Amino acid sequence: GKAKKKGKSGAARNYMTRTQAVKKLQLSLPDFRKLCIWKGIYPREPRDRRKVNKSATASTTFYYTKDIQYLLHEPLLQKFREQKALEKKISRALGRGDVSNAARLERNANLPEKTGKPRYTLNHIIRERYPTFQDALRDLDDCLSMLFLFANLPSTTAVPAKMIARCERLCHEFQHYLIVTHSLRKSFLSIKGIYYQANIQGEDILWLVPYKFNQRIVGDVDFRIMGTFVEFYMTLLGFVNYRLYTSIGLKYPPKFDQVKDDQGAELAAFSLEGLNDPSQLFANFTFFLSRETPRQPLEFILRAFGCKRIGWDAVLGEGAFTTDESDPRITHQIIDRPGRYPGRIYVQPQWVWDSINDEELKPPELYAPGAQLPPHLSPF
Amino acid sequence: MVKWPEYIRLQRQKKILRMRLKVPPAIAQFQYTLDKNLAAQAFKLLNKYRPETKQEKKERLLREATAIKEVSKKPYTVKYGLNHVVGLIENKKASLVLIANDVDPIELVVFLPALCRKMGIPYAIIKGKARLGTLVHKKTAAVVAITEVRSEDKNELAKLISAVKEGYLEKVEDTRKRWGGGIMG
Amino acid sequence: PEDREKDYLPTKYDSLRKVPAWGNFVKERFERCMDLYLAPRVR
Amino acid sequence: SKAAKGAQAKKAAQAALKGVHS
Amino acid sequence: FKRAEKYVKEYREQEREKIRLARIAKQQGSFHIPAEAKLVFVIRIKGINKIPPKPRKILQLLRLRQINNGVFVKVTKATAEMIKIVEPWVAYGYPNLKSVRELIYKRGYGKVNGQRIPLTDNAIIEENLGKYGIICIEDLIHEIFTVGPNFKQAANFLWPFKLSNPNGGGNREEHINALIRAMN
Repeated sequence: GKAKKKGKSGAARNYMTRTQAVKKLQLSLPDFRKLCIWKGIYPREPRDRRKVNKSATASTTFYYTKDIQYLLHEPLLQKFREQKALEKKISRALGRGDVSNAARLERNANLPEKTGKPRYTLNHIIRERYPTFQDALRDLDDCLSMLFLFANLPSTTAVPAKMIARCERLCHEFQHYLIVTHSLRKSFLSIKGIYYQANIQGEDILWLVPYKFNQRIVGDVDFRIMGTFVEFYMTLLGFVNYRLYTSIGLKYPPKFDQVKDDQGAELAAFSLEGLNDPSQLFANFTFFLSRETPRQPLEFILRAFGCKRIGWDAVLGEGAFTTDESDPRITHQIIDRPGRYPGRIYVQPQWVWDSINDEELKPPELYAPGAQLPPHLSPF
Repeated sequence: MVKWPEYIRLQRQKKILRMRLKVPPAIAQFQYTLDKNLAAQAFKLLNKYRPETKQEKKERLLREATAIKEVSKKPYTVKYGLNHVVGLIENKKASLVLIANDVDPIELVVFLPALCRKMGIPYAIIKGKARLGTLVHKKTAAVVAITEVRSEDKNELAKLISAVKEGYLEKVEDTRKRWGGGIMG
Repeated sequence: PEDREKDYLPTKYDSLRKVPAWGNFVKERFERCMDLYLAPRVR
Repeated sequence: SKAAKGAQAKKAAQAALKGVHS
Repeated sequence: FKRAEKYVKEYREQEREKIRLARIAKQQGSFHIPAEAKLVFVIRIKGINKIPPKPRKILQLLRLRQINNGVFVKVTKATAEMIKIVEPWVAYGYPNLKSVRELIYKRGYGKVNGQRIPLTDNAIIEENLGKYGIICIEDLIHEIFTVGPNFKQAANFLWPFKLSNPNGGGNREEHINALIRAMN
């Protein structure tokens, strides 16, 4: 005969609200949001929000108790604490007039604007969250989508320029992996941009790139959680790239020189050396893309399926073939305009896209410039 | 009404007691402190002549060690430490003396203005022992002194000395002898 | 906006140079991010 | 008149001597 | 409240700028640069608070007033004299292809009817200009880089660029690329 209270037992132990979770974790709201954005804790639903707490509202969010218990027992809490202490030390050095001690403390801080590397060490969290590689590919879908957009996004205070350059370099190394291994299968372009579907180890990955254009970020957007997504997915894509390059035997990281990339090499800047149906499409043909065409996506598609020689204009980039139109070596030239060499064949990028989609070499006469183009299809 | 904590009340009542009693002249002279501009000029010179931190000292010593593995003049710094500065004043080596105004055992510095007056060294009372501390890379510093400098700013030091002896010493000259505080009125 | 069952309508274009870039891309992309971390998942 | 001028002069003197910040 | 040292500093800067302006106006404006017309990016930096009338007139003719504004400018004798007048406020030099390409792709806006829109469509820029030969954004990219007759209208069309403030990143010929690299 023991009297037990209804409030203290049942769903009250199982779910804890947001306010009590932050109070028990004893952190600030943005730092708790960073910890949840890294651990992947999602608020779920209780079966009865009435049985959790007495003062309850449907707008309020709950959390799993064992998720909070996992949240407490992390090495990153001590990292939050001594990094905030180091911010106190660098502010002390700035207020004390010691420039050299300030330089030493900011060297020790590893602050992610002069480096481009993620601020914290995220090896163990991504090890515990992803036990194997196909889950890493499944989240690499969204990770690589985020990174391609971010490489085409500008820089602000919350998103500096150096890790944007690292986004660019890492995405380009991934593209070099795809054009080496021919892992890309499907490519569909649109008013979003271009979606690409590639198979890796029997797993499909879909990822979207917008066009080379000014994107407005008007409205109410938070850029700090953007930066958290950034450093998370630099960690994931760097480790995925290293694993995949070790799987294929290619050395990582492959070298790139600053001179030709500062001349605009783009995909030709990175050199890859082998030791430390896709191939039959464009096996031995000659490709040139003109000054109007988007250079990055068609170069990605052409190199992805083993086309041997693709060239472009001198102002579109550096590190290509001869830019003269009078050269008789080029057979297909991609143009979209409102020369006329007889041996050279004038085609449009819709012809390239339908040849890639159908794998049946849709004809250049039906996709000739100066005429209304017959429609294509989305093969998904 | 509401109740204040005890140590806050002790702090404020120590304020009122130290400002509204009949303070002796040796302690009442410390309420007259340098202005903002003259303290800024003096701290510009003393920031030119700061000592080295631990990191710079070990870095320099490592440099000499590897230079020996593979010529100097006397260093000129701001002199600090109470007994050291008192010894410098007594031997007439100090050129300018800056005394903090909030030394909690104030006996450690009450004789210092009179000592500087007797030996003839120009002195000034500054706001903050923590300010003098930042200059010498310590938490606090009861007193600092400058004795001699490099050539390229000797004139500047001289002007600064003249500045205090025209800008602080004669404004203090009559009120350095009088008792302070009181509730007359 | 956001009153629609479907967020896109097809628009015919004659060339790739005629295709512009839709900028709310970033925001809707941004939208789905807090989806995966603030819209809870029900099995 | 004269009181306003005296108050402004005293405020300027306090700004010159003790500074403006805090 | 403003102190006397500010007044004397201000006067010293104004005086030094006055003698410097007299020196450049008296001396024949010939730079040590070949007579071929070049192209230089110009980004103006904070410096002297009070601007003399001839420098503010040249900066208005080169449309640089707001915070961290940049503009491409030709190099002939008159423009060399103009940029030599406003040297302490501006920093200039030869840009790179990736510099102008990335700078217009991240921050490229247009001016029409006295108002400033983002570059959203190529149809927008074609409605804005029409008939001088430009047909897309890559067109004004290689019009900016490769020299041609259509510099003036294209430069008048583009709003100048409001680059983000850096966190620590005379005349030089190649360090400007790292500057705009960190300015973006």
